[PDB]
Amino acid sequence: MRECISIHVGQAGVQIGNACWELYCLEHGIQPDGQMDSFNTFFSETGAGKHVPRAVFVDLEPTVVDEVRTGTYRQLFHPEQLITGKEDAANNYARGHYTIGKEIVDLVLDRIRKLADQCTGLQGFLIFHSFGGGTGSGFTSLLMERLSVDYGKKSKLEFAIYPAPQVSTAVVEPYNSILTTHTTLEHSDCAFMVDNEAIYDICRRNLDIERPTYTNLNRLIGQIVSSITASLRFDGALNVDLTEFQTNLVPYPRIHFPLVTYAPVISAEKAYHEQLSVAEITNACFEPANQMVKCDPRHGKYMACCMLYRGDVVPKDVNAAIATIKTKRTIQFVDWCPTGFKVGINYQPPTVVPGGDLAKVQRAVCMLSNTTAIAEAWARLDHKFDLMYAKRAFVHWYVGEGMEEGEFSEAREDLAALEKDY
Amino acid sequence: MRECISIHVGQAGVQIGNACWELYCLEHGIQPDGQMDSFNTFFSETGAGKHVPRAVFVDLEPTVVDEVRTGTYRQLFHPEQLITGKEDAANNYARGHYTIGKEIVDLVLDRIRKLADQCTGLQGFLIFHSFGGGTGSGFTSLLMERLSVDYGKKSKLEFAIYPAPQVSTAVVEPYNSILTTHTTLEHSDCAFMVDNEAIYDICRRNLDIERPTYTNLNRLIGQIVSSITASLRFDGALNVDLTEFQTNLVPYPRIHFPLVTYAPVISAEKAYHEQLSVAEITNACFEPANQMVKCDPRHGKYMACCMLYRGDVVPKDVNAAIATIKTKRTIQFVDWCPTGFKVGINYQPPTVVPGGDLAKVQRAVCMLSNTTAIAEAWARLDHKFDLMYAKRAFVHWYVGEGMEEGEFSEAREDLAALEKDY
Amino acid sequence: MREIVHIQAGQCGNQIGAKFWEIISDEHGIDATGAYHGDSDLQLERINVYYNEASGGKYVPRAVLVDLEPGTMDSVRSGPFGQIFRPDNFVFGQSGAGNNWAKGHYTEGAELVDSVLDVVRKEAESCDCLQGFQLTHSLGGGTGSGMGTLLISKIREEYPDRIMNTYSVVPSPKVSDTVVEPYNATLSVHQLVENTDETYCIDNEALYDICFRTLKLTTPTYGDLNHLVSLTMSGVTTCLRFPGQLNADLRKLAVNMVPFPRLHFFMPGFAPLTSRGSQQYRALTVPELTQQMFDAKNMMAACDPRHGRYLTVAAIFRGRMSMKEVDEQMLNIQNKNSSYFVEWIPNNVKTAVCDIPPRGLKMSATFIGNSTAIQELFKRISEQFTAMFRRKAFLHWYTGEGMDEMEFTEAESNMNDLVSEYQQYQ
Amino acid sequence: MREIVHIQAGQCGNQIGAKFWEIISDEHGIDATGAYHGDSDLQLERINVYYNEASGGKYVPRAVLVDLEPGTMDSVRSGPFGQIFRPDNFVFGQSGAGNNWAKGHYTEGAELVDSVLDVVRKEAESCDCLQGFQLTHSLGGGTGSGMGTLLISKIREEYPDRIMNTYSVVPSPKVSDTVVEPYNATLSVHQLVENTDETYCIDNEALYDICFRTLKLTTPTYGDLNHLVSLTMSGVTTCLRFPGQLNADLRKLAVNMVPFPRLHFFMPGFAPLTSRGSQQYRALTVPELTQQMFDAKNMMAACDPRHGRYLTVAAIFRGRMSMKEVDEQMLNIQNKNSSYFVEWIPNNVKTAVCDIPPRGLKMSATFIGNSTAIQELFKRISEQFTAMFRRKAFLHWYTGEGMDEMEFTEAESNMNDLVSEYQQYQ
Ligand SMILES: Nc1nc2c(ncn2[C@@H]2O[C@H](COP(=O)(O)OP(=O)(O)OP(=O)(O)O)[C@@H](O)[C@H]2O)c(=O)[nH]1
Ligand SMILES: Nc1nc2c(ncn2[C@@H]2O[C@H](COP(=O)(O)OP(=O)(O)OP(=O)(O)O)[C@@H](O)[C@H]2O)c(=O)[nH]1
Ligand SMILES: Nc1nc2c(ncn2[C@@H]2O[C@H](COP(=O)(O)OP(=O)(O)OP(O)(O)=S)[C@@H](O)[C@H]2O)c(=O)[nH]1
Ligand SMILES: Nc1nc2c(ncn2[C@@H]2O[C@H](COP(=O)(O)OP(=O)(O)OP(O)(O)=S)[C@@H](O)[C@H]2O)c(=O)[nH]1
Repeated sequence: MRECISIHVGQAGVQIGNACWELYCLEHGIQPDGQMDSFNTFFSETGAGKHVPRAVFVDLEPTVVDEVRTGTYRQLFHPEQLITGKEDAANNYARGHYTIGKEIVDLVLDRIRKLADQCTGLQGFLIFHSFGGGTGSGFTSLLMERLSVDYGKKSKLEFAIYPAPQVSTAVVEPYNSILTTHTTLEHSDCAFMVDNEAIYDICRRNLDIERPTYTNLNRLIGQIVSSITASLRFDGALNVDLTEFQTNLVPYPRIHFPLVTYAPVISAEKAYHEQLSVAEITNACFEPANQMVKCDPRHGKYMACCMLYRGDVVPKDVNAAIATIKTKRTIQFVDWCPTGFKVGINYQPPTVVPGGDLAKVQRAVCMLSNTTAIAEAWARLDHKFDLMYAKRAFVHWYVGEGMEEGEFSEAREDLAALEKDY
Repeated sequence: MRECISIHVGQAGVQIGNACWELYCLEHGIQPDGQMDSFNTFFSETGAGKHVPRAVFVDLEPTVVDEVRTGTYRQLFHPEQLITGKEDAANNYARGHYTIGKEIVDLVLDRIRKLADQCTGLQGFLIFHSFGGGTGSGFTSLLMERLSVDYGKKSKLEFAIYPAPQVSTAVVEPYNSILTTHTTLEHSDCAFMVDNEAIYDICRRNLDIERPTYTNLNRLIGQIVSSITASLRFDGALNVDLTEFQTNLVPYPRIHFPLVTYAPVISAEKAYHEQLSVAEITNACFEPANQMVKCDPRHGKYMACCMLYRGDVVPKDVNAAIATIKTKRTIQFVDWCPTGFKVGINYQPPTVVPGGDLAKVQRAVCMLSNTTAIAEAWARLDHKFDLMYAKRAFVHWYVGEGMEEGEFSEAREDLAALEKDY
Repeated sequence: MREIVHIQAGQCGNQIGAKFWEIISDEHGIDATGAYHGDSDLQLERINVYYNEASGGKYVPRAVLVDLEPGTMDSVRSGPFGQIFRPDNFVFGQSGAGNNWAKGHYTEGAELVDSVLDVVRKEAESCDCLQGFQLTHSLGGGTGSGMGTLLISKIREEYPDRIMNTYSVVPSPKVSDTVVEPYNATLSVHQLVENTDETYCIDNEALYDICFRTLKLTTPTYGDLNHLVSLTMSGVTTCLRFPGQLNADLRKLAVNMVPFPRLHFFMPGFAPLTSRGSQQYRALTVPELTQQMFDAKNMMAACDPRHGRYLTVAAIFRGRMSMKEVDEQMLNIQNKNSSYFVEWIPNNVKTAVCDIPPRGLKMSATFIGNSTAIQELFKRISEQFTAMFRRKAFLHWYTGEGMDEMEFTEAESNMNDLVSEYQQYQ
Repeated sequence: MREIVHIQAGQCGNQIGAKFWEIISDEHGIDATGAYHGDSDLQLERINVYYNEASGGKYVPRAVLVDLEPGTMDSVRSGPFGQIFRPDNFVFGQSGAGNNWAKGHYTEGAELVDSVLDVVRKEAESCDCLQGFQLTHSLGGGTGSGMGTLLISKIREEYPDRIMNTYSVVPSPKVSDTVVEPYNATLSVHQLVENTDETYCIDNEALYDICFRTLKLTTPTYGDLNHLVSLTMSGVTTCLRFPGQLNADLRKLAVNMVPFPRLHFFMPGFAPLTSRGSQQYRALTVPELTQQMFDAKNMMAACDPRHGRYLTVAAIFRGRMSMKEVDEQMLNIQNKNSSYFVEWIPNNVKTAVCDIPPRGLKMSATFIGNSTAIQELFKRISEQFTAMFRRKAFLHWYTGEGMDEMEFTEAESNMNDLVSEYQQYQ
């Protein structure tokens, strides 16, 4: 009925989608084969007892997609939703937007069209990608504008792996980030920033894991998305719709980059000594270091807040904790938004994956905040562009793919305007 | 009772006939010996429990007919139906029309006459041949004028293998194609185009077969013919007669070249995780690339469409899907034909040949449409004629068989008139 | 059923025909005597196309051997498979033209012509239906070219319907084997242009190049070259003699490859041709043959097609193919090699497939190309003829035997007309 | 699927390529012949990148061998893994440039160029998609540098889309192996800067230093040196050939490590490199490798990076790492070594990890560095060229072969411009 269509672009998107789909299949008891009501919101039941996710995997290189084809979930995904290319963008937004994307965007467009034709209550689209990767910027932006012009006001959500100010695999990340942000600002309804270094720190200090691989990061991201989607996939005291997210956390269309936070992130041995309360988890979540974006919110302000509690939490307890923290002077809120809160209570306890770093607990909270600290990073990011543009470094690479030198300056001034809009 | 007469001309006709009759014999459970009520429409039970097809195989070269004599279905035919020539036309319409056909058409005429004398409810004739082949053009044309003058208004159906613009075995295909199209235009009640490269593509990237042989092409063609004839050979909610096709899909007698499409075209590997409904199969069929004729219908318009759904499909579902697609803007219909739809529901599931690429499924759709884009190809074909006639290339070959140079020019202008009729 | 008469002239023609007969017998599984020893019914299904039944369950080839000296035919009789031929078929003179066209066409041929026409008429009428004639000779020698021209003239005035092809061996440009070879070439061409439906040009130097480089053999012999030409011939005829998923015959090739009545000279080519070691390092696939298919190194005709243009191309394959791949391969060849292909013949590539592969090879192909490269060859002969005619060198032999200077003038005029037409259609 | 063509020139190039092929066959589990014997499906998952499936469960490398003398290729044929190569792929000359660039590029290369371009086009078109070309040669010799320059020119004018990397061996500054090596180096560099996307500088003296000191071996051999260079090459390509938690390919390295079209020279580095007894005294951890990658001792370029500055750094790793630790380690490198790193390139370190470790080592790392130290090398060469040009020493050999003094002047001017650009960007 109320289906949602997932898109994964780039290697990061593919890995995150794999983790998310295994997590949901475990949550609904779906076998890797696909066997065993809200599951219809994400998995179509075809023929007899067989179920297939409404997912599309696309990349300009066949490595990760082929690995997914060889994964245990091969019996889950129907073969042709997976898309493979020949030449990767190679950390080049122009390569992934003009060279290869311009002739393979139609394939993913047809895939999502045939998926949407068999769904009647499509709430919106989810996209997972990375700014640093050339594919995850260029092809993401391209398919995003295709979806926007094919749908207009249909809600779309973006999960961008925002490269860290110091952890950035591609040395040309500022160019791709600026270009793709200029390209995606107008039509991406709501993009969520995620910092890899922040996740590393949170995992190492709270979960007390010395050496976590990307598997743990993918577990955390899948848990976040599961907490987000539990409203549609499960009943609750106050269910929240996807349209409400862009209705609440968008004071103005320009500023639509809210960050996310999770609580609690503890090991089982820690979980023995800790009993869960709404107040403790909420104040821990509002603690700046618990956020997976490397920015101090207290350096800015707060424009909106959205708590998502899952489990058995009394609404009076949530109201009391939220009011008490609102009374606290630690966090400042913008004057023209005195009432910028939203609370979603759900009766589904968070799912635990076997071998997972997270420990199964009754209560859990996912927080979404549109703070002002984000612009800070943007400014720094813009500064990086300057340090890589005064010498015109790497310009020839993007010039060779069909760019125009003026577009770089246009994107730079556009993002300067976005920054000073705060 | 309500019999139909099959005719196969040339090697293409012989192979297609072999595949189609083995498919029918499988459908009715007919042994290769011919043993084991609607079967009376194609097989004449004679003597004792022995049924023989009402098929005539004719060729100017005795290769394929002899191969049929040595085939597994040797005892299926009483050996008098198979006809052999001595010298093939060798990709020469003049050779197959004037040299050898003029003195051997009488044999097949007598064969079909005595086959028709023992049938009282003869619906019409199915004819299989290829335009490129000299036999499949010349002998088909000659036999077809003989049938037209011996029967007048009796319905005739043509299954022509329209040579592709670039996949064409004989280099002299344009001359034969133009000549035979001019010669059979007047009598062609309803002729179906089939472009081999289109079947190659449809097999390769839908059935995922890397290296298909004409066996699979013949399987698909036999499936198409079985879907067409299931109305006569089986009951359904809305059965369709052969006269109804030439009644519906002929807005004017001149333009009578509808193309065909099939759905679904998949293997069991995809079929495990895919369900079938009328809407999905119908919108997949309406997609231009699924058509086995290399044209884009969006370049032109639609005059008529006839969809045969075989299996267990609810008529209300068919009506809803057809209305929804009618509301879709991607297909445009001519103004003076607002209601050009025909729907035929049959309760017989599509038969699957053992070892066949196609996977057994409950539902299947065969679509026959009259689109304008076909004229495009004709114009292109006519253009090719000019490129092969301005230098008078290969003229001597046809002059040696008794042609007149004026025939080429009159055929060219006739097909120009056909093209500009659109 | 479409029986074919085999006729060979000269030492080269007779040896090549002998090799071809051993190849055909190997293909049909016939012993060294003539008794049937095939493994499948399809081996004997069209056995009558190249054989006639004989009492005792025997088979004799439908062949006629012609010569002006009794030596090379004696060698063929004493050679391998000497008992398969019925001795009555052999016909030879006692003089020997001695590398003179006039002697081989007007003085010493005027007596053997009656016998050879009688025997070919006997073979034609005694059979069911004569599809055509295949000839084997060379244009350099005396009895070869002259006898071939005389036979084609008489056959054409006798059977104006059946198509005949000549596997004439063009003289090698690198060595003038006979000093008078330009004269023989000119006269043979002047007769073949009208009295022969089509011709294949095969050169010894190209065969040597293939054997040294492509086949990587240190010791080439005439046996190997005759084997290659015989393999080409068998691959050409396998479409008629065996069933195929897309069958073809001699008339199909004639119609496809001939855009004009006088433009009927073709380049044959074979693949695969690998040495002893390379055979285990090549994936025996159709792309592996198409990469060996269109290039000047693999053409056994001494003319580079890249200089000229391909008027038309035909490819006959043998084995287990999914020939939609062959179709798209021809499309790719048209695409990338658009420069070498003529423009006013859309889709100038003809393709046919025969089920049964040749013995020893799971899959192979054969190329028949009509192009303007041979023009160069032809053009060259022209001036060489002039270079040997202005000084009137070696004209005494031809003049004394009944020819005339006007005859050579008319032959050269027609030859120049042919080369001019070839150049004009470029 | 992104197939790669391997081309080797000169004795050094051919030997290094042979060693690299044995290393790759070891990595992919290929026997001494070419039969597949892998233990995991991932070995054959991308086997086609460096191999072609011959008939009958066989694989042959996508390799081409080029030389002007038929000796060292004979050694390759007779050496270990000699039967894996396709014999026809071998291409050899018959004269030998004799350490003369003009002979290896104008006189004796002008005839082998046709054959090598033909074979490289064969390999390119016979494959699905050619990602790029990797070459192996040395600039000191004559046939090596000249053939490499000719091949890169022809390929670049033929394929302006596919990136190519050259593993050229820089002449050793410590000894002038050939008196004319500055000239060959200058000409080869002048061709590479325009017709090559990137180059790696490898010097024999650095490998000797590593063998004696870092590896602690009493007797260095060319086999060990080639083994180290091959290990570097395999570590570079393992990102493409094997799945990785953060995948990469040649285009990724090119885009990340090239800030300007003409500043595309790189330094290789490998870790770990320990003697026999040291392996049990150092833990196999990532910090134990990061301490070993960043030092002038482990750079195979005869130039200390500490004098200059690092433009960019790329680090590929293989094995079992929780690479957030690699991230914070790169942060430590950026922090402590801030002086040695350029300032106008924020976060100038690229990082990638491939899952499968190299055979025999549970975890390893490879380093690719673009810095201003190589400038000195180039700078030094300039004076040597001048020191060998004012006296006009050994100009007769190059002048007589068709070159000119203006050609040397233009090459020296381009070299000076390049070194000036490196100095200016410091
Ligand atoms: N947190 C997290 N990030 C990942 C993961 N996998 C990949 N990434 C991110 O992906 C970035 C690399 O860029 P990609 O999008 O993967 O590049 P690509 O997939 O090769 O596509 P191209 O750049 O166009 O070639 C790194 O900076 C990582 O931050 C993952 O599993 N977890
Ligand atoms: N799709 C398809 N086409 C076929 C098949 N068999 C033959 N053809 C077509 O037949 C054409 C070859 O000419 P034919 O129709 O066989 O002509 P013929 O039987 O040789 O008769 P003549 O031309 O007079 O010699 C090719 O262009 C093919 O398109 C088949 O099994 N499937
Ligand atoms: N391919 C091939 N060519 C041959 C062979 N034997 C001879 N030739 C070629 O045939 C040409 C000579 O033709 P030939 O048959 O000897 O003339 P001829 O007229 O018959 O000679 P004569 O009988 O009057 S003595 C030469 O160019 C030679 O290269 C052979 O076994 N294989
Ligand atoms: N690393 C490494 N370097 C080598 C090896 N063999 C030779 N070299 C280096 O190659 C350089 C000489 O290059 P070389 O290939 O001999 O020139 P050439 O032009 O090919 O010489 P020729 O073929 O004309 S005789 C020398 O500096 C030498 O140090 C080797 O096995 N490993």
